[PDB]
Amino acid sequence: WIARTFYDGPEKNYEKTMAILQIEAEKAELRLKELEVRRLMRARGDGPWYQYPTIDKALIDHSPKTTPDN
Amino acid sequence: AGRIASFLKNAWAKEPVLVASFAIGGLAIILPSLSPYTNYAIRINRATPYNYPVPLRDDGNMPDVPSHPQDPQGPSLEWLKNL
Ligand SMILES: CCCCCCCCCCCCCCCCC[C@@H](O)O[C@H](CO[C@H](O)CCCCCCCCCCCCCCC)COP(=O)(O)OCC[N+](C)(C)C
Ligand SMILES: CCCCCCCC/C=C\CCCCCCCC(=O)O[C@H](COC(=O)CCCCCCC/C=C/CCCCCCCC)COP(=O)(O)OCCN
Repeated sequence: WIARTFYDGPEKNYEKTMAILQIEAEKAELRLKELEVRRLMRARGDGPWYQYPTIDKALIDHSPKTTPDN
Repeated sequence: AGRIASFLKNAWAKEPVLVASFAIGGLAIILPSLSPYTNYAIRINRATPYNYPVPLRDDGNMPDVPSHPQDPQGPSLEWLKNL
């Protein structure tokens, strides 16, 4: 009676643990990958992250400058 | 109207320097926006060549660009001369 009215079968907890473990393992591997990706992007700078500004080239004036040699 | 006239008459007495200064400053602010010779001054400033006019390479598709200064095509300064 107690088992019927207060508790559930082993399958529920078993498969819930399976799902929880799967989620947590994915989160762990995601964290490790994210750290490695950050290291690579900060080292090389070829990614979208850690992009530091440079001078905009639309500011350059391309016109004769009173002197042939610029 | 009447109060403004009274104020201006009371200030024109015993404070003529301030009245004159405010009138002159107000005129200096307002009048330039209405004068028709301001654009003439801008055009005169544009017509003053400080730099060498660098010629453009002819490519067979430049009819409005002169080949010689004596040519009719190109900007003129007859408006400047008549001024
Ligand atoms: C001899 C026979 C009796 C044996 C003794 C049994 C006495 C049991 C008392 C102790 C109970 C321990 C806790 C049990 C309940 C745990 C919480 C919850 O799980 O129980 C819910 C039920 O709890 C009850 O609704 C409430 C219990 C409250 C007991 C209070 C007792 C004392 C009250 C005294 C009041 C006196 C009147 C006021 C006087 C001033 C149903 O659970 P549920 O989420 O479905 O579980 C999922 C699995 N299912 C679907 C298969 C069930
Ligand atoms: C939009 C134009 C603005 C730019 C022009 C102004 C440039 C320079 C002028 C401003 C300088 C600073 C002015 C500071 C004002 C202080 C005046 C003041 O406090 O003096 C009062 C008195 O002066 C006044 O009444 C205050 C101003 C009075 C009005 C002055 C002219 C206001 C405008 C009049 C003309 C406006 C436009 C033209 C209208 C006329 C028709 C064309 C007290 O005098 P005290 O020496 O301390 O003691 C005397 C008593 N024992």
